[PDB]
Amino acid sequence: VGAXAXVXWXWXWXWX
Amino acid sequence: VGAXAXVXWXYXWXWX
Repeated sequence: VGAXAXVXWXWXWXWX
Repeated sequence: VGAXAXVXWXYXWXWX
């Protein structure tokens, strides 16, 4: 269902 | 900046 796996790209928010 | 890196989790949207 949909594509790839997950929701978004990476893990979190920003570049921390 | 922020937490982790990128946006959300994993890569894509769903489970293809």
